[PDB]
Amino acid sequence: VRAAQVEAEEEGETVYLTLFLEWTEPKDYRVQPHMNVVVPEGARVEAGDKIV
Amino acid sequence: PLLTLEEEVELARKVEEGMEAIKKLSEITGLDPDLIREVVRAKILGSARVRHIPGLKETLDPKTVEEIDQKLKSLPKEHKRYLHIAREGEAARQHLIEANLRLVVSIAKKY
DNA sequence: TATAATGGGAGCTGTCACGGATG
Repeated sequence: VRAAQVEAEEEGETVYLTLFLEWTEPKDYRVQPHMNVVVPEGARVEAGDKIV
Repeated sequence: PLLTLEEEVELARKVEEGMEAIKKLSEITGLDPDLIREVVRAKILGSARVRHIPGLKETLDPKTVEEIDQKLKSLPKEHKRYLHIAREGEAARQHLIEANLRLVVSIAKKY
């Protein structure tokens, strides 16, 4: 995970950090011999796009 | 070499989708589907084999196959994708036959 | 027309001369 921007507020002897984070999470998919991958290596897919 | 199940399914799928693409190309061009299949087959096999086909109304010579390949090349992207699919389908049909040529021997030895 | 099937199988037993191939 990486922090794009950082907003801070001072209150008392503490700082409250509002972080605009950006990160990626994996979800594995199993492919069977009757299935074929219709997507190249490292391509971008949206919601609804077909992968296999 | 013999095919693994995956290679077999992939070749068969490419062949079927290539036939579908030839049908779609006949829909688009208005030409005869057999002429289109023959042109794709000629281009995949090369100029080593170019002969007249009985059912075809036109004598299939390299000049006419070049004319028809140019009529196919002058297509939009979402249309020429069908020509690409057809070419790869014929290329897959070739290897699908060549892979299972052993089965024919194993069957014909008994006749 | 649809389970899967993926490389064969005999062979069976001269005697000489000649011209060409190879080694």
